[PDB]
Amino acid sequence: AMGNKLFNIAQRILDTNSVLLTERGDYIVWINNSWKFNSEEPLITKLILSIRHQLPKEYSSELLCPRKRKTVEANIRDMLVDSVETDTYPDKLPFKNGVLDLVDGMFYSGDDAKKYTCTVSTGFKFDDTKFVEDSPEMEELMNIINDIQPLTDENKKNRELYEKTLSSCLCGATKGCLTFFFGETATGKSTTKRLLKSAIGDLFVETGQTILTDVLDKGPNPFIANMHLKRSVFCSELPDFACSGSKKIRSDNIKKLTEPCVIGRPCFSNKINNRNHATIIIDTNYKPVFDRIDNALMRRIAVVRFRTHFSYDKVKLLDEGLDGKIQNNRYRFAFLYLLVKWYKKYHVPIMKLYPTPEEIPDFAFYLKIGTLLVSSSVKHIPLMTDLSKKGYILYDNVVTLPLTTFQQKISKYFNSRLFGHDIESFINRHKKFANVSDEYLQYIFIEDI
Amino acid sequence: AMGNKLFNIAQRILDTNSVLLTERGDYIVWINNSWKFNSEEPLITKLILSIRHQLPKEYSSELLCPRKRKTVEANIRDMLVDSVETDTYPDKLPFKNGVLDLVDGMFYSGDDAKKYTCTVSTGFKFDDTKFVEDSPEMEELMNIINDIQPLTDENKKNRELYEKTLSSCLCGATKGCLTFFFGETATGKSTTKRLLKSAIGDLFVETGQTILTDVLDKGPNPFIANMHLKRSVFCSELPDFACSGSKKIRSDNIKKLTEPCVIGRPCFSNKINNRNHATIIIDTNYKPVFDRIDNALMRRIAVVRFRTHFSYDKVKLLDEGLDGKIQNNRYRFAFLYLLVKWYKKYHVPIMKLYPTPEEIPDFAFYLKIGTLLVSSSVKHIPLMTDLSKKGYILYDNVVTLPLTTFQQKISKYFNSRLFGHDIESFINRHKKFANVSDEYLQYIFIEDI
Amino acid sequence: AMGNKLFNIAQRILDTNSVLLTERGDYIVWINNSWKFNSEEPLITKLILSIRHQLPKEYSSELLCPRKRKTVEANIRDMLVDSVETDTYPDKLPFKNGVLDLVDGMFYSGDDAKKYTCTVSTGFKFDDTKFVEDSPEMEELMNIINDIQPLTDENKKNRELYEKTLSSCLCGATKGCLTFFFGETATGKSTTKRLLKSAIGDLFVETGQTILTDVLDKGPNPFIANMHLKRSVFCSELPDFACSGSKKIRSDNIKKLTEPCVIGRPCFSNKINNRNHATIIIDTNYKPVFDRIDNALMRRIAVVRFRTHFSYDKVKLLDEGLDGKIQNNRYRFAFLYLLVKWYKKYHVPIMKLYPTPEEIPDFAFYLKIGTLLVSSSVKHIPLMTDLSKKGYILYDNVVTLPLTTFQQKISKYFNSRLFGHDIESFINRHKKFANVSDEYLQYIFIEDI
Amino acid sequence: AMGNKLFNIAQRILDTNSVLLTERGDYIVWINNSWKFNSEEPLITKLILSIRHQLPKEYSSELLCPRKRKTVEANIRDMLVDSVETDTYPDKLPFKNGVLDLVDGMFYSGDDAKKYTCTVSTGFKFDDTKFVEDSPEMEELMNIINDIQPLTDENKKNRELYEKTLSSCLCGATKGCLTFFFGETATGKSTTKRLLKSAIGDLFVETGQTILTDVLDKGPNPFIANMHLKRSVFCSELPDFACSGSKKIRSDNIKKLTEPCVIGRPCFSNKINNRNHATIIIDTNYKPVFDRIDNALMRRIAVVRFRTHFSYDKVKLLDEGLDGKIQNNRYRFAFLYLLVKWYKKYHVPIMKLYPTPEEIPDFAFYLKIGTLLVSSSVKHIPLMTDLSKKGYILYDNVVTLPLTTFQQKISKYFNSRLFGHDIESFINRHKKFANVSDEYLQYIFIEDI
Repeated sequence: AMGNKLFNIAQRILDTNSVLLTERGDYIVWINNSWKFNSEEPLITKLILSIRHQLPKEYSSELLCPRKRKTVEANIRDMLVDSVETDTYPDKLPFKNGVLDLVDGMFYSGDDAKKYTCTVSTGFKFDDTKFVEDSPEMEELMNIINDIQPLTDENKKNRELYEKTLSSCLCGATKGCLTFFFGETATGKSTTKRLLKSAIGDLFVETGQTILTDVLDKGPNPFIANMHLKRSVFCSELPDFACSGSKKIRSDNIKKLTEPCVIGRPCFSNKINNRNHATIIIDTNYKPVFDRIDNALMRRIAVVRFRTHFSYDKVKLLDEGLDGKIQNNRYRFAFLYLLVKWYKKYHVPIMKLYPTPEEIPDFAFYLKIGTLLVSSSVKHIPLMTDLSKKGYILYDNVVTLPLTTFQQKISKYFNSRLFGHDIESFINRHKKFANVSDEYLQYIFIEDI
Repeated sequence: AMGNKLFNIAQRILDTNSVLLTERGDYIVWINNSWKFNSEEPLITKLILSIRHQLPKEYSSELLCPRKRKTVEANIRDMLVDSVETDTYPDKLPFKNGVLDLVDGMFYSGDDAKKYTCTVSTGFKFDDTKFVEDSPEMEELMNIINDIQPLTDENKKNRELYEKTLSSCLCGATKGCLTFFFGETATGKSTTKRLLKSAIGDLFVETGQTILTDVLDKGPNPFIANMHLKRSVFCSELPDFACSGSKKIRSDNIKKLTEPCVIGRPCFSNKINNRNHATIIIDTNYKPVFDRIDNALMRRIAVVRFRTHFSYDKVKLLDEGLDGKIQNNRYRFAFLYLLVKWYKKYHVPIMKLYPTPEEIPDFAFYLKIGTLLVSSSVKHIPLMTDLSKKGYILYDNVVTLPLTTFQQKISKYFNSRLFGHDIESFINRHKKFANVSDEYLQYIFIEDI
Repeated sequence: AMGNKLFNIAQRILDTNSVLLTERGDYIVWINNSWKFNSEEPLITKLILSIRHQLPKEYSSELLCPRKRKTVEANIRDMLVDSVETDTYPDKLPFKNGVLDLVDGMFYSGDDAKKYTCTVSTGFKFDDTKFVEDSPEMEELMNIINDIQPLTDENKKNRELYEKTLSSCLCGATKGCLTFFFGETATGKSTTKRLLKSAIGDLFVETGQTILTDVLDKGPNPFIANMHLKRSVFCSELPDFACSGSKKIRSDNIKKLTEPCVIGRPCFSNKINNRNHATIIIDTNYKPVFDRIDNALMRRIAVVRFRTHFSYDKVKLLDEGLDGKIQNNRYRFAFLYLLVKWYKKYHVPIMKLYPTPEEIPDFAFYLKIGTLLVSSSVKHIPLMTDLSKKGYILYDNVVTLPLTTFQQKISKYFNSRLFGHDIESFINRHKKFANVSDEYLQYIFIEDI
Repeated sequence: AMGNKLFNIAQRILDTNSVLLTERGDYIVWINNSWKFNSEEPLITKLILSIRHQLPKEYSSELLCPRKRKTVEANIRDMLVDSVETDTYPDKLPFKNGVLDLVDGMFYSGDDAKKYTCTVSTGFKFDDTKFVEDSPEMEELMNIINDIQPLTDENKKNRELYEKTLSSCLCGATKGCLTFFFGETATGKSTTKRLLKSAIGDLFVETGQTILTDVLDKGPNPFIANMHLKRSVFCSELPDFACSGSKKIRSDNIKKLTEPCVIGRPCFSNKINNRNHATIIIDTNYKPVFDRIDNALMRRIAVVRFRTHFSYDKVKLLDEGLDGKIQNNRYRFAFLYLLVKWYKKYHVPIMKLYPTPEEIPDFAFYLKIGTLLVSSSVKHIPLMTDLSKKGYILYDNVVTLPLTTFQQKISKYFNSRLFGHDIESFINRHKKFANVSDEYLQYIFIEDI
């Protein structure tokens, strides 16, 4: 003994596509020009109460009743079967008033933004009037950024990489190459972090050294749970790697947070499948030291140096009143305009994240090795005719070089006194013993091919 | 004071067999040509709302009411008594549009797929138009795979085993022999993993070294919980086994993940009985080192080597743009067609997984021992007439060989300098002491029978 | 089959804005001139029962029914969509009778206080009659405070900083500089803590050494959960830092509790985003010793010394009966008046928290270093023409000073015998090796520019 | 479609103030002359069913219905807004028949006790007939107590302190000074504990060494949760402090359980704010040894010695049948009368708890130090004219005494052989080094002022 019109109301509600079912089995609603979502309290009832006005008068009176409204909510829940995924596009930026595009830079609102289904938003209302380049705040922030990173040819590559990383912080896609902020304390890294956080609102997230030094997938992991559906990750607090007791940046962790779907359990929920749209920028004051080094990690890591102090490459005075404007979001829209311009300059139309392993001594050593230490293969076997008199003894049909000769030759190209531990670790990892003592390495110099 | 027609509606719904009760006490529904299932929210109400159209007009109006719909759902729950198990067949591949067969290669959809009850699906809609061999993507992917594994007689066995393992990744049956991917970094293992994951969608799963180096059944285990009802398991991140601190591949774990029903507790649920349909491929860069070695493990382990680098057996240049096509699923259906062809070539009509222990030095040593070190028995007792003058002293009615003689003879067939630790461990594990010092081993050479 | 007038009642209730939805997804109500809030039991029903009197007679009779009242509560929950944040203003002090302003010192009540949405309150009813300067309690408490901190020129800076910190305890904004209470046992720190707690009621909170010596974000953290939305944090029980086993004040923790939004998980709830409005005063009896020292921490730390004992700078007799008046809140409103006067004197109109690192020997050493040890840069490279004969050898295009020369010169300005460990730690942290032994530091004296 | 009279019934119920809302958000009821309270099951329905008799006949018939009774309960819950706190008075003792006053010694019952809102009760019905001094049980118990503590001038102070502590066990206020029971095994401490427990019923609580030797605020803490709203805490089982492995009585814990509101988390509930009305008596057999010693702790600790054994100051025979009478509560009301008389003698009208640190050798040493070792100050600087020739060298404008002179002088007043460890710890804690070796202490003898 119930009503029949309520199913028609539910069908009309589903016609507008104002409520969608996520791939995680959660229901989202489109209210106040924003895809609001809440797993704890279902927002379907609020959606119905909101959109009662967009329906004929014969239905709003029916929807005024909470019993009938819950009935319509149940009907909508039954009708939503296809678990349509959301947040597909990486080139759209959601706001509290709509969605701002990164391709053309135009801001959408209302039903134009409704075409996009964003799980989150920037956390503040968009303002085109404040989103203009012709403003004193824009010039002030441009000068501040140029102080942080000079527009000099010596810093040209570093400045360009810094701009590319800050622009990629906008993109809602998987990060292809981790980025590091190298320098000293208060060299511009913290100011950049604060400006980016103020610009992107709730999309920003900050964390410590846990994800870089500890195991991620072990029971609950609130850090990874919060990092999901984010736009940028800032990892500060890195320890003195030379000093004892400081954990290394685990390459397993780096390979873990470089995938579209990163595992990790949230708190009292099943959300292990996490979408990773965040540009992870690591704030540190020392040169990074890792546990495992290989070509994949060297292609996964970019380094942005900071060489300008504010009491290096340039020394200026401290601006104590700068932080107050950042906390008041004075340079929020100016920084957003700068980020949009950088995205248009670099990442439009294709996202690009190229590594800079040459900025790390360990990765530079490994690259200079891999260039001159190509691994032996079947194609290298016919080189024995010339390598027999060059010290290469053929062991197990592999061109093998004696350890003593390998060390005497690697001391010629690398500073053995500076690279002592690195050479020792490379030898201990990549050497093979003939019987007990005739230790050899299966790598051939270019000068011997 | 309720209705009587609702029970008739429930009986009609159960006539179509659109809702089934699993062996785990969970209810599945058949909506949108897919066996959708959800333990959190019962999908029976959605099933009724969907199939109201497949019923006379006198019943759809009744079903429009959520109260009566919940009543029908309760009736269906009461009527479902026989806990019919699902996912029986290993030769069927489920899709978002139906089920693709591996016997004939024909794709079923609609009620044809409804005959099959698949707990999961590949996670994407099937497309026969893209599932064709006559396509440029197929040729490109064939060339890429041939680069990863050449079609050479020297690599013929390795390539054939690699194809067999990738085809067995499709089969929804228990794995009979674990498979290893041996090589260096970025030798083709990661590309194969990405291609297989893109091809099989949600059926793919990836994990670390925990299941291979740690204890599985200890409280909650989300890894095993996710691995259930899967088609393939990829285990990357294996440590340098020669270096200290790196755990060994526990043979107990290997024997644990080689059964149709593998124990392991999920998170806040009772699903310890897990169906294992996954082909576990282990990505590593070193030769594996285990904790326990025996004939069962040697028959449980297959090794697929990778001998082609992309800057070995062949060295080529790097294709940086290859990963973008994989992430865009350009070679998804081409890889699926290749997998289907391999399954037809090898696993049709009978699944076969034969071990290759000869690719591991430890297993090769153990096999060469077991051939020449047959254990003494009652049948070997009458050999004493000839073995008394051959050094075999009869102890406890067992043909016993002195430890010194055993070592002096095992040094003849095995390189003692290379196999020092292996011989020492075998002696310490399989020797017996006569009184305190006349240590003997209960094994006889073939040259002495 | 329900009523239509109930939605009109809900609309009238929402017209008064007596119920708001927080950013945390929680509902607050305005009853008895106070923004009462409870996550466990929804107070909306109580709000409706209270404000039935502020509605026409045709609606109070409807609201007398708990069924209709729950219906109206559901309607209000549906109508509350915009998650309006609360506790914006830092210059307003909430009471059980209203809100007391810090700008003009006038107390608001009723609808005047309703304009302000305070999550918490001082926990006691305001009394303007007791909030007067012309009272014997005010003079007694002024004399007591002057005994605790004399109004002498030698103590002028310390007394002024103490007053500024106690006034900032009122402000509901983020703390910009941590404050320390240094002295001996019962030198006035405990009396100040008790007086401040009695003055500010529930806004006060006290904790131990856990947040200063341990990791905050690790699972549940009831300390941080209680510290949220607070006005002041008192950290007593600091250990003897010279003695072994005593943990150092972690600079990571200090940087953690200096942000408007501090992470940390509560008990069985999702409230990791915590608003930090608390002035953290650390009660200690020793000079602090930290794990990491830098300019940011030196700008984050202020020190208030206590130099007057009550049996230093002054010694008096003990007042045993003082604590009884504090526990009876005799000097509650007098201390509140003093705090308001201090806030008007210092923090009106702008909150200011300036560090005093010169009160810590470690920070004084670091400041005297950083003044005379400016780091080398590109601008310092052209100084080589004069620094070549001054001992500065150019290494890697950096002005480098030998370690022996650096030590022989740092012994001239700092007492090496007193600063032995500090100099050793600074050398071990900031030195670089040329090859193996020619250790250098990249810092230049002012006398050499 | 409900009734209107039910709200009138709820208003009449709230008129009697038979149900109150606690500060913890819990509801209490007044049934059977007792403020019964239960967080698990709301007792409001039972209260309504009980007080239906105190209402006109037109309302009891309405209240007979459980549906209408639950409706009235909901109305009462809505009407209870002001979270009135309970258990204010420290001078009232609750019983199962009412409340017994400590000021005049008169027992209240019915509505007279209803004026008082006690969270707990003594757990047994009061009996004025058994609450008389003229009874053989009173004389027997007086003789037993005099055996436990003689009425001798040598024991006069100890007996008086023991009586004061036992009387303060009645007071429902915060303890101002911790009390210790010192002696040997079965010297009267256990008998006193049993008698007090039998006298005060459920108000008594007993615990081990955890709260005195471990950290309180670490997750759940059922000990502190049970100790809340109690009248006395007995801590037995103290270990041999001289032996290794025995934890010290943490002064941090002592300062923690000496506040009206003591933190500590209960089990699966939010009751961290705990009211501490309990007199904590510590049962031990050794002299206490602490981790931190200062004037605050010396003023926080009282010691009651036991010097009469029952096979010291007196030795008698064992009364084996004494415990049976205690377990049968024969001396319950006699002990209650004795406690009331002691409260009238000492704590009426003002609660007093004065420390006795002279009973502990460590505290006696510290007091004798602090008398003769007044810390140097600015007022002590002008004493340099006479202290320059007395060995006091002026360092950093502080009167400093050499360590060798300090030791040679402290050996004159204290037995250095007995106080070796104490003097060593005091030196290691309170000394300062001039440069590396000229160690000094900033304390001046009285003989030098």
